[PDB]
Amino acid sequence: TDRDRLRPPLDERSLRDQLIGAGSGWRQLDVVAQTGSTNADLLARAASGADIDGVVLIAEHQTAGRGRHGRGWAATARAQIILSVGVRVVDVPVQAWGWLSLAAGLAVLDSVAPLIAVPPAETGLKWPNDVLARGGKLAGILAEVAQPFVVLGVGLNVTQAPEEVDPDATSLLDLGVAAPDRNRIASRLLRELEARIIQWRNANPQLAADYRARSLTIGSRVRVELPGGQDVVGIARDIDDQGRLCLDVGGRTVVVSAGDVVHLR
Ligand SMILES: Nc1ncnc2c1ncn2[C@@H]1O[C@H](CNS(=O)(=O)NC(=O)CCCC[C@@H]2SC[C@@H]3NC(=O)N[C@@H]32)[C@@H](O)[C@H]1O
Repeated sequence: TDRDRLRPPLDERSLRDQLIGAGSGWRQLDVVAQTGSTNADLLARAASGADIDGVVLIAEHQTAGRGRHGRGWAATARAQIILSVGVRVVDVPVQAWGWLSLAAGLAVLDSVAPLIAVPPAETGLKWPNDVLARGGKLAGILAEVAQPFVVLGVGLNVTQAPEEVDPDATSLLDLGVAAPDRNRIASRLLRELEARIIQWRNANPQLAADYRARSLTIGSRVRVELPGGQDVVGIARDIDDQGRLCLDVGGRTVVVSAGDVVHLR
């Protein structure tokens, strides 16, 4: 109840003023009070012929959020930054589209990293889509492919309490950021995201380099829970040029395109 006082609404006009115009690649930005899924919404626009490249959709509340692999995403009003953007990807080799998702998490991380007084342990990126802080899930990323576009979705916990959404979640407020400004964070996030998308489109090596620098997974003992229910235990060593996780399994290399990572002691 007290957190409500820490959840003023977004300022759509201000965001537009900042993010659309010379020097910026964003073409459209809308804030909606409520929707089922911002990712579904942008996919639907594309499916009816809309050019969603550089289109931004932000929702104050999201009632039927989607996670990876048919899972859900929970939210309460004004507690998160919940957005999707459209990205034209057909100009880029299909084998590289996996990196777009990794780039998105990096952008989210960089957009909020400096708000924390001192970064707790286990703060960075968990492959393939998690921004972690103090071991808690601060943000989740969902990339959905609908050539010629990919729709990139971000759910970032700003003041969202774990008790409201998920026991393994955290938020900026729960990390000690007393009065996070969603307007400022949203603007920084989208600016970081534009830069990373440009880097990705041009195969800039700095993208992979910066991702590696923030990886909590690389070098860690991991259990990876594969689509279909199988588990593989090993040590994460690298991310390949397709954005796939490379594991060391007793001296053998196992490359995973999708899975849920658990960092082990
Ligand atoms: N708020 C939360 N914070 C942290 N963890 C959560 C939350 N809610 C659920 N979980 C857990 O996280 C698991 C899911 N983890 S995944 O790794 O499978 N999937 C994700 O994290 C992608 C989330 C994308 C959400 C963005 S938003 C705007 C856009 N439009 C959409 O509809 N989607 C995107 C769930 O099973 C829960 O256990």
